[PDB]
Amino acid sequence: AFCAPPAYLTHQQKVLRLYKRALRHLESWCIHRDKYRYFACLMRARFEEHKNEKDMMRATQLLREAEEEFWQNQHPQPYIFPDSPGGTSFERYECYKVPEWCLDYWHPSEKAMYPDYFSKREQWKKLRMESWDREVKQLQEETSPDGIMTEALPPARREGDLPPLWWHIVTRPRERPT
Amino acid sequence: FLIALELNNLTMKLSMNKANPYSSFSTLLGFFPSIIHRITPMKSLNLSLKTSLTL
Amino acid sequence: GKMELPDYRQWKIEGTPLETVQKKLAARGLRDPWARNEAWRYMGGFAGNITFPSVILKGFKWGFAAFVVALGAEYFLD
Amino acid sequence: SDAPPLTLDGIKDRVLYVLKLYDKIDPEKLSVNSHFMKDLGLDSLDQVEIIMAMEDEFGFEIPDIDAEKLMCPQEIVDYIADKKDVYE
Amino acid sequence: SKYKPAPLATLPSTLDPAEYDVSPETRRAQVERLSIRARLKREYLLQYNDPKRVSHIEDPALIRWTYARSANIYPNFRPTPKNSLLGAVAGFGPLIFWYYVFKTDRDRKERLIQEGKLDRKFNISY
Amino acid sequence: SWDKDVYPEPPSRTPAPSPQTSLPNPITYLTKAYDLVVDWPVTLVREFIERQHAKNRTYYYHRQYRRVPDITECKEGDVLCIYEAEMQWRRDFKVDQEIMNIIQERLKACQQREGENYQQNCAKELEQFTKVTKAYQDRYLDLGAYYSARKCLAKQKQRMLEERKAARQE
Amino acid sequence: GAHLTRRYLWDASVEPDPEKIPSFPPDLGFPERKERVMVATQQEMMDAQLTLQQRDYCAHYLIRLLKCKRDSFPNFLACKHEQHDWDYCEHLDYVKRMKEFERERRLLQRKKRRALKEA
Amino acid sequence: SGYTPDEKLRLQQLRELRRRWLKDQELSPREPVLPPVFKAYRSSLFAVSHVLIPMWFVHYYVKYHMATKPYTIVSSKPRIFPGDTILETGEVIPPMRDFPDQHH
Amino acid sequence: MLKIILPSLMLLPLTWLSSPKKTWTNVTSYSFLISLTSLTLLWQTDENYKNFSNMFSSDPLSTPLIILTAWLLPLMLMASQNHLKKDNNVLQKLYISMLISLQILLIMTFSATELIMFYILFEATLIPTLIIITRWGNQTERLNAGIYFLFYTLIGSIPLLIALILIQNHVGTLNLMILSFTTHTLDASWSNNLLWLACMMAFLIKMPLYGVHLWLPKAHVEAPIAGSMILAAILLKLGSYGMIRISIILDPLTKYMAYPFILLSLWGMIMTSSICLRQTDLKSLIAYSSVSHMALVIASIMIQTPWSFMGATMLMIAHGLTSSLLFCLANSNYERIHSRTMIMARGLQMVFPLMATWWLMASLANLALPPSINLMGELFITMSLFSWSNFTIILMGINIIITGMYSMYMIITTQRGKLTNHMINLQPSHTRELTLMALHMIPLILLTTSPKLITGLTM
Amino acid sequence: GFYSKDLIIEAINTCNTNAWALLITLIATSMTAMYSMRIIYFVTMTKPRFPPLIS
Amino acid sequence: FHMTKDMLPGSYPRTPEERAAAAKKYNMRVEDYEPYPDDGMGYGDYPMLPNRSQHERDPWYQWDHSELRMNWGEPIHWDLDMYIRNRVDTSPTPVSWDVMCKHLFGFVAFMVFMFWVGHVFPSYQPVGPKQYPYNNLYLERGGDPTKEPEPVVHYDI
Amino acid sequence: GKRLFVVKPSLYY
Amino acid sequence: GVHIQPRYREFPQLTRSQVIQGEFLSSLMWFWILWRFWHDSDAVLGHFSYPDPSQWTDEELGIPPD
Ligand SMILES: CCCCCCCCCCCCO[C@@H]1O[C@H](CO)[C@@H](O[C@H]2O[C@H](CO)[C@@H](O)[C@H](O)[C@H]2O)[C@H](O)[C@H]1O
Ligand SMILES: CCCCCCCCCCCCO[C@@H]1O[C@H](CO)[C@@H](O[C@H]2O[C@H](CO)[C@@H](O)[C@H](O)[C@H]2O)[C@H](O)[C@H]1O
Ligand SMILES: *C(=O)CCCCCCCCCCCCC
Repeated sequence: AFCAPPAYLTHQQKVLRLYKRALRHLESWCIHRDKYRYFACLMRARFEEHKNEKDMMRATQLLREAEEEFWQNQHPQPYIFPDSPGGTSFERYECYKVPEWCLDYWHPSEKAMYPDYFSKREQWKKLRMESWDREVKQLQEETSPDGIMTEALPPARREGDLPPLWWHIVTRPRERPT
Repeated sequence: FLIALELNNLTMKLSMNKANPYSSFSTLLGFFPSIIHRITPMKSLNLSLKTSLTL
Repeated sequence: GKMELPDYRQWKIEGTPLETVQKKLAARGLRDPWARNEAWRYMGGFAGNITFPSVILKGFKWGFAAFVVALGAEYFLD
Repeated sequence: SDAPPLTLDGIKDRVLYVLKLYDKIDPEKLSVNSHFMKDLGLDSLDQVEIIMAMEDEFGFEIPDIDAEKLMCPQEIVDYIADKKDVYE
Repeated sequence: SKYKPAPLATLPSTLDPAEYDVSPETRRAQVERLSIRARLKREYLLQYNDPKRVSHIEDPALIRWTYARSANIYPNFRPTPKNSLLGAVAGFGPLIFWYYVFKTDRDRKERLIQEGKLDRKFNISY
Repeated sequence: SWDKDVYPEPPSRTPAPSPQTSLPNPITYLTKAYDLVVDWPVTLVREFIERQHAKNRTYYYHRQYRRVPDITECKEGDVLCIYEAEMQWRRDFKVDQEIMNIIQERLKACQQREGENYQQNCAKELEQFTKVTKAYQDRYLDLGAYYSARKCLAKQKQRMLEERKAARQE
Repeated sequence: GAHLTRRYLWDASVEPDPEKIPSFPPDLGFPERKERVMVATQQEMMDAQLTLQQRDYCAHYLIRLLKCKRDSFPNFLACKHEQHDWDYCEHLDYVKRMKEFERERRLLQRKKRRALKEA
Repeated sequence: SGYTPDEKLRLQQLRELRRRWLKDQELSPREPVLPPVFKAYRSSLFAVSHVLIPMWFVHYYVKYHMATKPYTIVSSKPRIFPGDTILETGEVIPPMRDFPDQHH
Repeated sequence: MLKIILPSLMLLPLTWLSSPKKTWTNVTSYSFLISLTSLTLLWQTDENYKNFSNMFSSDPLSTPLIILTAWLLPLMLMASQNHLKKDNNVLQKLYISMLISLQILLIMTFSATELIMFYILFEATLIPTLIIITRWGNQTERLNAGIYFLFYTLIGSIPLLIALILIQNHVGTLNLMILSFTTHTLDASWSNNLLWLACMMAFLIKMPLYGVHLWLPKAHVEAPIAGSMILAAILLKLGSYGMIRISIILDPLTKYMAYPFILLSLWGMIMTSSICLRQTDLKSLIAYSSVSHMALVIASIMIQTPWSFMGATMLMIAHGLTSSLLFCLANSNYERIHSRTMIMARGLQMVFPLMATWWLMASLANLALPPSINLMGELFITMSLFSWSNFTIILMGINIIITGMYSMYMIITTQRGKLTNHMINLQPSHTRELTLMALHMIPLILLTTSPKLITGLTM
Repeated sequence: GFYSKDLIIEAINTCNTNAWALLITLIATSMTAMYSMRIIYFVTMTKPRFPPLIS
Repeated sequence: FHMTKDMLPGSYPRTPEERAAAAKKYNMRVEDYEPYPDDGMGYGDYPMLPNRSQHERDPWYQWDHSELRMNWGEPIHWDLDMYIRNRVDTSPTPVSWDVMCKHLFGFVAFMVFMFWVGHVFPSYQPVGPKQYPYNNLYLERGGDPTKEPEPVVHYDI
Repeated sequence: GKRLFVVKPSLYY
Repeated sequence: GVHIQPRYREFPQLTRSQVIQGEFLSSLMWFWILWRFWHDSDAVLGHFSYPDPSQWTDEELGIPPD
């Protein structure tokens, strides 16, 4: 969620993702921890026996056959962590994640109930306004010549500079907002 | 109770469970949602756009 | 305050079902390096066995005790 | 609800706690900055299980794209702290 | 074994032969696609984080989609034998079918009333 | 009150009671508490209100309409005569609607009153509802949204001519 | 029961049709068969507000059970005997209906026997 | 592999800012600045306001606006058994016959 | 009626002789007071309808339509103020005068006793309506919308004019009361069948009937909000009101002449309601929803039963308040982000909790939640159509399912889900905007309390 | 549950009824005990399977 | 306005230079871009995108249009509103679409067939019909008191 | 125990 | 609300109340089941004897001899 994906997954990335899925669906079948631990070790041994395959073309074929095997032995209803995509609590608190720019419409009688909070908020707004022009210039300066581009953003190189495009990350609502 | 109590104890033996077609029916709710909730809204929503509105 | 975690050196799989799993794995040349991470689930207050009769018959003893006292009343009020 | 809020020191203790129960790591040479591959000599398959043990410990998932970059216990601690809005 | 895709149950990526292709022609396409996405993402974020923005962010893709599904329809319509046959059947077909359902039913109901074998017992409101 | 002739109610027949058990009946005591705490203060408020009403006694009257010539006695195109006849017919049609409502009200009250005996003890109310419904259908069924005295008369004459034809063939 | 696996999975001519009972004339085999007696009058059942399902040949025992329940209120456990009396009467009525089913099953057996001799 | 040295640096700078923003979300002691009998009695006073007083209004409506109009409150008839006495008239219902008794 | 019409005419000098800072406060306040006076028409203690003079009358059909017309004028003024606040003073006064002109014309239209008077006022309304759409609409398609609206009406209205002249030449009058009493059966000739269509088409185009409805989605998407309010609430009801007045002289040909129009309406109401499931433009969605509702009005007037006329009268009033409310609700988001695309603004319940409540009630009204007058009208229409032919319930049943689907679809899409948080210009709801919603919804609830007032002529 | 369910099972056994309906109603009644045991076995019995921080 | 005619959907692209201009309009690659077949059904040059619901978009990526799981600027599928996550799902299932349809309608057909079997082979108890007094309660069931009923007599067995 | 600011829309209006 | 302290990887400390109340209700269930089964056993095992049709004499059923 924090890192953007690359253009393509390397062969190693695809194998390690199948390994994590395979164990997790095994855990859903086994349920009991002792049974899962037994079969988790048997599962690792199968990934190890072909760890040092240097053919590549055979390694890619071994990945194909494992993925086909995974789909047939897939658990129909795998365990999902409650806050994960498809979990029971997924997006449960989105109706409470009010963006910070809503406070700009608060009435003065509303703001007067938090005199200290709205003084600090002014400092964060002043900090944001001063840094913007430098942030834009840095991204313009650091553009590569060849068109190949990615979603990764640079850090602040100089001193007193903030990393470009930080406001929507730093000031985002809390996971448990209220 | 005895049948279920027996079948549940067999879940502790170190033998891997497989997905027989009868359990998949039970787990996926006879596939009634996985079919009806896809085909029916798709056909009716497609007609609303392609035929009623556009044609 | 600050939660203090139990000493990690106590989580040993000796005597637990996870030891039986280690025997079976050792036959084919494997061992589970995470077995101690699970050992807390099998020892301490979580050690034991929960039989289905014990869950169903919870409260049977004093339910049956009160049953004969109440039966004693009915064989005396009459 | 009844669970206490997480803390930076509390997350660190439980992250090192889980690693101390991993037989492929000697507890004595483990520090927050121990690189799993270089300093500790673990392969990539091992790092998948370390993350899977972290998710079980804290009861939340780490997406694969983010999990593949966590190569020392301090990275794990930092990730959990930013996910759960821990700040002190 | 084997999974057979359907339009409403598609093929997983892991089972897709085109996901395991590493030819430099494909990898160049994949890199080119990400460059488009990354440039679009940068343009969006510069607008999004700009502290002088006073209004919402205009979305040219959404305007194109809503335009394509309304004003652009008729200029790009061509009467063809398939259009014409479909239009006539969809437009008039149901009208004719329902005419005979109601006409046939109402003719029978009147036929029974004239000759007394329609049981109107307590029906006083209509 | 109301007219016991328009809205008839059978006399009540409530048993003794004859309690066997020695336990106290909670409904009996709750009713006594209710009759003191609730019923008694409410009656005093009502009696005060009724005393005020008698000091300002006013009256109102039910309006009487003299009969006017029927649509049968109107020359066609005579709008002045048609209007009065048509307005008379609308007044009668409305009163017929309320007569239907009274008969259905008796039927519903009797069914509830008879309970498990309704299939036997509602025979007279069910027959009156059947007769009065037949008569209603003959006057008004199939006139349509533009119902009127002229259409009602045309409907009657059409029925009379058919009755006459059937009788003549006999 | 056994009666179902005989009507099916076997011949049916000797097994009763549950809707066509009693098929044979009532006097057949009984010289002066007595009509069933009904204790409760039509007025009594009407006044007790018995439902038509409840107005059978045991209604007199039902009427005391209802009478006892009203008098024994709020003690709702005091009608055990009257409930037992009503249940038992309904039990005998049910057995009576079991006798009728058995009577027809035997008469159809006799019909099959005496028809075989005829031809 | 792990974070590039640039990714490590960026996450550190955002981490410093985010943790300062989250610290700033805490309220001070005075915030929010808001401008300014036994048990069972609380059960008693609720009863008067939310049972007694509404019951006076409901009873008034039922007694003097519903019970004064035909067929607005229609009850089924009470059960009359052999041997009862009817208060309105005084008649006694004749007893039932004899069965004669039976034993289980 | 003169004690209602004359004060309405005095709103025009009041608009033009007021100071720039007092115009809105003045005209709105007296417009409310004129709505109060129109309630005098509800004082009906007998079954003789009010004939004030040879020229103006009022009966249980026109009285609700006159009062609803009078109520809409203040509501339209409040709706218009915010988007006119950049126009200069004379342009604001010109706009108000157009709104008053419709109010005057429509009140006279519903109280006219003579059919050519009805026709002249019926046609006069096009002028202020066209001016509002084309001078103050926002997009370049407002000019095409003006052409469709004007000429769909006019092509149908010319045959109506011929039929009215023809009836008058034959009878000697177009007075409605005399036409009612002296009506005689028509012969079922080809000439009389063309007479039936000439009398009906203009009213059917105005409803609009399915097939000739394309002018209405165009007119709503392009009109300003006060134009949408009057068009959906009152102007469509001229067709239904016209059909009820004139069908008294068309018997018995409506028994067979109605079949193609019952079929178009009963099938058409499914086509237009199903369009609402896949409509990207919120105003267009509400507009197609109206076509579906007015299809029911067409069907029930065509079958000419006491229940069908009563269900149509209730639905006419209920739809008038409900659809006007929905246009106002949609316009409040548009005035903030200046788009009608439904899927653009999302999760708005997060930031406009009370406006979301108004959204929910408008949506619940629209899908006919009992005991609302919305449901009451649709229910009695369903009962009358079932009597006409028991198979009508199949098409009714489909439309009821689809109406719930799109009504809740609009709420879920716009009010729920995650907030589209790039929209930092989502200013809090105006007091005026929240007041406007309440002025729609309180009468709907009050009319649900006392539904005798909108039963029409047959009950 | 006994004071209603037992009478229901009595009534179905002793009435003129579709025989497939009778059978699957009894099969579903034993299946009720089975999924009740599923909750009891996996929730109340067996060993802990929840995260280690217990609050 | 911002949308000039060169930025809005147009007619079907007839030349490879028009295909390239259209792909640039929709933020696509010329190799990826393809319009709908020229049928005169109003699609013009709008891109014909793959028929996958938004359920299949990566649920961990931080989409600009979060709920839609779309990024800002990328071309929108023609049937997006049919494919939103509240509506039609096309995502892969653990069991083949054909197998689910066979099992579901196999189960339904079997049960319907065999309710019919239970209808022609009912279950009943070996008991005679229930008996009621007074000509089978002729008066209580609503029978006309005047007309004498047909007598119904029950015996003691 | 720490109390945190809860961001809300302007409910004054 | 008693503010139980959280525990890590160990069985927690149970208050007396939740143990006693949990034990009382379980006991109440078993007292009722036994007390009822003592007094109303026929409701589970049946009360009236089910007759055997075959042992009804032909004289009871009025079967005339063939
Ligand atoms: C529910 C409402 C029903 C709507 C109508 C449904 C029926 C639709 C089918 C109509 C069939 C006639 O279809 C007809 O096809 C021809 C084929 O070129 C079109 O013809 C088109 O090209 C020709 C050249 O050849 C031009 O002269 C013409 O102006 C142009 O439209 C006609 O304009 C169209 O009218
Ligand atoms: C006429 C109605 C009669 C109602 C009867 C109500 C009886 C009430 C009895 C309350 C019992 C409380 O007594 C309780 O006994 C149980 C024994 O189960 C003890 O419990 C202890 O032993 C039991 C074994 O039985 C273990 O399962 C349990 O883990 C342990 O804590 C509790 O520590 C004690 O508190
Ligand atoms: C014959 O009497 C038909 C009644 C239906 C029988 C269905 C099966 C009931 C199962 C009883 C359990 C058996 C225990 C020995």
